[PDB]
Parts: sequence; structure tokens; C-alpha cells
Amino acid sequence: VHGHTAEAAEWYVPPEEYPKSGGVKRYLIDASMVPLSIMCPSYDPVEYTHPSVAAQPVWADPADPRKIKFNVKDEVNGKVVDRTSCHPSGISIDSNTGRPINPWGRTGMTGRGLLGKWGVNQAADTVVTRWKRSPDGSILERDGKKVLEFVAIQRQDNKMWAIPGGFVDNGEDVALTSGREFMEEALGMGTDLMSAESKDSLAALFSSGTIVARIYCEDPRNTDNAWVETTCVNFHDESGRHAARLKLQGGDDAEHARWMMVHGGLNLFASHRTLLQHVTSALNAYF
Amino acid sequence: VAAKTLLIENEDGKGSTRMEVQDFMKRFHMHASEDDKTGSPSTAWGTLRFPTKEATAPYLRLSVNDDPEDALLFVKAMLAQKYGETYDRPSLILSVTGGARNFTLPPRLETAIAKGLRLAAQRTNAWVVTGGTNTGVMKLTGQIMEALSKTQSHFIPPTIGIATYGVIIGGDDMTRGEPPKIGLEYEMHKKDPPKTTPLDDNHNLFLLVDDGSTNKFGKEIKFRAAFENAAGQAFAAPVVTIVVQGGPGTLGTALQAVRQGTPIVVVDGSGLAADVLAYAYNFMHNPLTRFKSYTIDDLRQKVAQTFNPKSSQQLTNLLDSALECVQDPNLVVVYSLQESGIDEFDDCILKAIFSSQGKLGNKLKQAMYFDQLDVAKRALSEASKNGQHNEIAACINDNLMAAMMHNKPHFVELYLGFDAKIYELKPSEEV
Amino acid sequence: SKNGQHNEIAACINDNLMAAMMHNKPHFVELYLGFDAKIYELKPSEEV
Amino acid sequence: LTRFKSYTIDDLRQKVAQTFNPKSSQQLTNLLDSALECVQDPNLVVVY
Amino acid sequence: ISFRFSLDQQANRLNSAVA
Ligand SMILES: Nc1ncnc2c1ncn2[C@@H]1O[C@H](COP(=O)(O)OP(=O)(O)OC[C@H]2O[C@@H](O)[C@H](O)[C@@H]2O)[C@@H](O)[C@H]1O
Ligand SMILES: Nc1ncnc2c1ncn2[C@@H]1O[C@H](COP(=O)(O)OP(=O)(O)OC[C@H]2O[C@@H](O)[C@H](O)[C@@H]2O)[C@@H](O)[C@H]1O
Ligand SMILES: [Ca+2]
Ligand SMILES: [Ca+2]
Repeated sequence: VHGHTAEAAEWYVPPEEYPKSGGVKRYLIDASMVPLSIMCPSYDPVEYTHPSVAAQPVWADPADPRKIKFNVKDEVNGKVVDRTSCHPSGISIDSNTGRPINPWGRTGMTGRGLLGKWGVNQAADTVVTRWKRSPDGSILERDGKKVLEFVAIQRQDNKMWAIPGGFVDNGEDVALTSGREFMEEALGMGTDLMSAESKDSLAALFSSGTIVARIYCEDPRNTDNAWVETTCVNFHDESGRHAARLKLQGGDDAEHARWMMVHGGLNLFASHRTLLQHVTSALNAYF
Repeated sequence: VAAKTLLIENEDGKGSTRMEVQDFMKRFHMHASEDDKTGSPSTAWGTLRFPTKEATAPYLRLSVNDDPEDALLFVKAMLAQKYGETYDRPSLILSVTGGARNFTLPPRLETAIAKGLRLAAQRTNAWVVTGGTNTGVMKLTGQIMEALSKTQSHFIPPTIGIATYGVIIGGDDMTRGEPPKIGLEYEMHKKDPPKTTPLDDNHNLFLLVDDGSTNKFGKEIKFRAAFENAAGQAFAAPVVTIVVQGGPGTLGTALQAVRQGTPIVVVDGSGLAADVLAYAYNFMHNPLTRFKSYTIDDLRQKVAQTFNPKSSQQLTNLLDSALECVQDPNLVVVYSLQESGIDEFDDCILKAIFSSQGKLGNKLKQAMYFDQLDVAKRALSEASKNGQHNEIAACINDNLMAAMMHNKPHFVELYLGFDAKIYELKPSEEV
Repeated sequence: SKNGQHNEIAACINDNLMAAMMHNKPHFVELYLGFDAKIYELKPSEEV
Repeated sequence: LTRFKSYTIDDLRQKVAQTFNPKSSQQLTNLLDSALECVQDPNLVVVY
Repeated sequence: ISFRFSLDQQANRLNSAVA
């Protein structure tokens, strides 16, 4: 039918202008030259580090990446940080500067940029789902499969809808980080609002979670020396009773939060469509 | 004889002060060219006389940067001038949007839309806001309201037309001179290069939004949305958008309307963008079985066959915008002939009104206007069961007062049955 | 009418209305006249 | 009947807590236990 | 409605309660 289709070049290329950098632009490269196996000698990336990262906060690694061990759990200030990538080959260390090189391809820009940690920045995303139901109580069905529905927040920086989530703090696990970000962003808890049972309902909601995927993010802040990799945690409400007690109200770095149907035409931040695909694949839902 | 002084309503909303026309008109600017930003004061304001129309229609050319409250003050001031101070205030705003180009609708559907709009407009004394151009569905809406001008005596509800000034024939003729242009003959067949869009002769007012550009469309959408919201807040009246057919710009106006909280009523079966928004409402929410085979791929093909985008990214953006519009099920009401019925369009309008921001007294008042006792009793019963008795008691007196005034005895009996003391009535004004 | 075949309706509505008048079917006459058939556009079968 | 198929003891416990407001958890437990022990025999309760 | 309902219910573990 299509002739010279030539497979499907699915490769991700980040946008030219780096977000919140004041107009600093990367070195452009077409999508057919990205993988690290091909040589590509005409490669001149730009070294850029954000002033916030360069001011040295608690969540930022030191500017000299020497003596740091990757691919294993490393202790920084007595707190454990993961540093292992989901890529089968692993992370290879450049001999000249000691900085890690991104195994998922070139992005045309070195340095850390907006990311505080060298190498793998582990992020946790929380997909809280429920079946999309009509008033009468019957679950809506499209393409012979039952339709899911997830909580989505509108991001502060670019005003495009996304899955709630954030970077894992030092000395903490994916479980607390996922739960803490969901209360902070989707419910605005803390920065005592809801009390007693509602918390108990939420606890019931949080007692059954499944890690559905651990993938590489197509995040525009990714560089050649710092990239985001996500662990996705799905909280599914089969009955829908616990999900109905959630009073959605945008807080912290989220403007608005709402329940949104899952389909293939969704325009979300980074590779969250792939994450939603994994959630619907696991639950045999429509996508 | 041209008017020299006008009664402009104060910002407090308690009375009208008499002020000179030139002293108020100065706040309005017009742009001679695209380069100009500050502008010069508008000399294009007055009345246009149209062939075969008995009444004359006011027109005002105003800038994009002009305050919509000032334009709202202008429409209130004209209404106050023409019909006296105690004119019938609108309790409902009906925005009619859709296709600019000519189209043919089925006779049953055309009869149903005409009957429902006429019924809604005549029962609520509604302000109908259209595009104001002499083409397609807006012109058709004008024809519908033309019949209102034949079937009704004394007060005629205004038909405000908001159009871009840069595409209107005779803008140069309108600008030149010393205004007001009392009874200016409008020549719709005259060729003013490079423009081809005439004003509709059945519209009762005109707002020509100017930005200095020429032959660029869609520049008046944001101002139109802002004016409707300002009017809605000022008269404490719900704004209901009506979507019949439509092109690419109909999606953007509907997008602005939903984002600002205004409900929309999409007329299914009229073709084009209305079919798209309906397919979307059925795909996302309808629990019925016919709509179980609906898929986004078939929706994408329907969008491609109707609007025909040049690039795939444009279609992706257009779908994304269309799917983002029907996210909230309350704000979209789809009217279809094969499911609802021919005489059910006003119910759909009332359903859109009830789906809006909670103001029970206003919703009961609109329900009293449409003579739907079952909707009002069900709303009151649901409020009664859910412990919202205080809100019932706070609004029951004003609803009972309104029910007595507009001769609805069944609503009077209902409200009196729902614990409304007869002696606690209060006058609207102060004696 | 629903499937966008309005042109075929308009092309045959006059002859159907003419036939309906001839064979004394008033309900069909009312239907065809309700479906956008102009009364003055009738044409004779033969040539005068 | 089907509407009452989504009813659970947890939601019943929350309803008891929101209406009577006990000081201690043991008091609520005793109050529910007493309430559930009262409707044990279906003949003796008629709900209007 | 009862058949439809009897029909609706007929069709790495992580604990995040610490948050
Ligand atoms: N390692 C880090 N890198 C960058 N920022 C960090 C880091 N650690 C803490 N921060 C702080 O957290 C803020 C980032 O916002 P969060 O809400 O923590 O996370 P956010 O970026 O909003 O969400 C991350 C999202 O990106 C996707 O790749 C991933 O799936 C996740 O959903 C930054 O302003 C920064 O101050
Ligand atoms: N308000 C207008 N009046 C007349 N012609 C117009 C208008 N807007 C655009 N046109 C031109 O007429 C052509 C037909 O337009 P359609 O696609 O049929 O309709 P659409 O472009 O969606 O018009 C939307 C406009 O109409 C109003 O109902 C609504 O308020 C919106 O401003 C378009 O190619 C356009 O160039
Ligand atoms: Ca976040
Ligand atoms: Ca956060």
C-alpha cells in the first residue's frame, strides 16, 4: 500500500529554544542522526548551565562530577540516590571530563541545564485512574473496551496539561515522592484542609498501587549529560468510591486539575502518552 | 433632528446621568492604518438606513483597545434614548455563531431552529448577538428576527452585530464627514475594493471593531466574548451560545465561550463544525449504544473531510482544540432532530441555562419564563433532599414575586407550597 | 435529506408533485409542497 | 434493589461519624455495633 | 439495570500510604 514507508523513525528531538533560559538556543540536529551507534562527525554542542543550578542548592549535585559512581546506589551526604538507568547497555563515562554521556542519543547540548543531578534524574509520575461512568452507573465503552479516566494537572511553566509528578528527593523512595507530589499538586495539600476519613479514603486509594513502567522521558530539559527517567505508579479505583471523595483544587506549581479521558490524540508533556498507553495496556482499557 | 445629549448610565448602576454626546463619544478611537496604535477619535458613528427596512440602525466603529464596558454603556444609552429609561432589561443573551458562507439546511431543521430561536427571544426579551454581516446563518438569524419585528408591537429586542471594521464595504464613506450620520443610505451593492462583505440589513445595532488591518478575519472574536461576559455580569443574565454549521473560526469562538464558562448549544445535523463538535460530545460522553462505535480516527477523518487543513500539524492542532473544548460535559448541549424532537430546542436552551453557575433564583426565573414546571420542581426537590433548604428560602420570595408579575399561576402555587410566606414580599425599587 | 442528497430531491420533486396532483393524493401533495417544491415551476408532460 | 448495591459498612461508619460525632473510636464502634445489631431481624424494621 | 451491573462487575506492588 505505502511502498517506501521505511519503518517508523519514532526518535525524539527536543525543541531548539531551551525553556526558561532567556532565549538560549541549542545546536540543531535532524531526527535521522540522533542514535549513538552512528558516527556523525559534524557535532558541535553548546555547554549551558542554568543560574539556579549553578547557585548550588540541596538537590543539586557538585559541578565537578569526578569520583562519583554511576549505575549503582550511591550515598550523597548519607542519603541514597539511585543513579541507574533502564537502558540495557548502561551508562558509559567520558574519559576527558568524567561526565556521563546520554545513551538515548544526542540532544545537541552539553552541561546540566535545568537538571540538578548529573546523569539520570529519576522522576516519579502518579496516574490515579477510575472508570469513566455515566450517571446511570454503567461504564462507558469505546472500541469494545472500557474507558479509563485520569487526574491531570495544568503545568505552571508552559500551561500545557500533564500527569502530576516530580523529581525524587534525596533519602526518599518513589512511594512517598509519588504520594507527596499528588497531594501537593493535584489537591494543594500543605502549601489542615481535609481531615479524618477523606485521608482514610485516600489511604484506601493509596493502598493498591502498581509500578506499570520505568522508561526514558522525552522531556525538553534533557541534555547530553543529564536526562530524566521516570517510574510510573498507577493507582486504580475499581469501585470508584475512593476516587469520588477527591476535592480537586490546583496548588503549588499547578494551575488547574481535572479528570480527563485517555485516548491516543492527547497532547501531554514529555512521554506521558507512552505512560498512559502502558496504564491502559495493563488494565485492558481503550487507547 | 440629530440628538445632542444622551443619558449614560453610571458605573454604580443606580441611575443615568445626562451628558453630551461628543463628551462621551471621545473615549472611542479608530485606526486609519495598521501602523497606528494610539489612533485618532472615531468619526464613524451614527445611524445607517437600509432599503425596505422601516427602522433605522445605529452603528459605532470602535478600536480593539476600547473598553467593552463603554460599549455596553453605549448600547444601554441608546436603548434608554429610544425606549425610555424603563426599558425591558434582558434576562437572557443568545449568541448565534456559525457559517459565514452560504449553506442550505433541511426544512424541518430550519423550521425547528427558527421556531425555537423566535420562541426563546420573544419569551425572554433576549439580546441576540451575531456576526452582523449580510451572509449565511447570521443573515438567516436576522431574517428570523425580521419576523419578530412583524409579529411583535412596542418593544423590539436588539440585534447587536459585532463585525471586523477592516472587511466592511463603505468604511471610508462612513468615516468621512461630520457625524452623526443621521439616516445615511447604505449601498450594499456598491463595489468598495478590496472588500466584499456587506452589513446585514435586519440587525438593529452595529459594532465595527477596528485594528487598522484590511481583509483579515477573526480579529473581533475576543472582544465579542468579553462584551457578552460584561453584559452577562451587568444584567445578571446567563449567556447561551448557539452553534449552527460553522467553519474554522466557529471552533475558536466556541473555544473562547467554553473557556470563559459560557455554555454552548450545538445543533446536530446542520453539517460541518456542528457535526464535529457533536461527534465529539457523543464520542466522549454519550452512554447510548449507537455512539459505541465512535473512534478518534473516524473523527480525524471527518475533520479532514470538512475543514481540509493544509498540513498534518494544523489538523492535529484543530482536533486537539476540538477535543479540549468538550472536556466539560455541562458546558455543551447537543440538539438533534432524531433523538429530541422538533419542539425541544427551547428545552435544550433551558438545559444549557441549568448546567451553568449556581444562582438558583436566576435558574428558577428562567424556568418560569420557559413554562417548565417539572424542571423547577425537580431542581427544588433535589435541593430539598440535599439539605439546601436555606438557599430555597433565600430565593423563594423573589421567585414568587417574579412569578406573580409574569402571570404564571402554577409556579405561584408551587412556590407558595414550598414555604414562601405571602406577607414577606419586597418591592424591586425603593419608594 | 439527512445524507446530503438534497439536489436529487429538488430535481424530482416537481414531477412527483405533478403526478401527485394528477392521481388525487392530497397528503402526498402536502408532503411534496412541504419539501421545498415551488408551486409555479410545474411543466407539462407534452409540448404545446 | 440495585441502587443499594454500592452500600458498604465503611461509608455507614463515616455517616455515623458525621451525624452523631463520637469522642472516641470505641464509642463509634459500640454505636455501629448496636445499630447493626438492631436491624438483624428484617421483619421488625419497616423503612418509609 | 441489575443484569448490566452484575455484568459491569463481571468484567510491582507498591504502598504509598506513608505520604
Ligand atoms: N534533580 C532535579 N532536577 C531539577 N529540578 C529539581 C531537582 N530536584 C528538585 N528540583 C526542584 O523541583 C522543581 C521541579 O518541579 P517538580 O514539581 O519537582 O517536578 P516537575 O519538573 O514539575 O515534574 C517532573 C516531570 O517531568 C517529567 O520528565 C516527569 O515525568 C515528571 O512528570 C524545580 O523547580 C526544582 O527547584
Ligand atoms: N464574520 C464573517 N462574515 C463574513 N465572512 C467571513 C466572516 N469570517 C470569515 N469570513 C470569510 O468567509 C468565509 C466562510 O467562512 P466559514 O468558514 O463559512 O465560517 P467561519 O469562518 O467559521 O466564520 C466564523 C465567524 O462567523 C460568525 O458566525 C462567528 O462569530 C465568527 O466570527 C471564510 O473563508 C472567511 O474568509
Ligand atoms: Ca510537577
Ligand atoms: Ca512539585
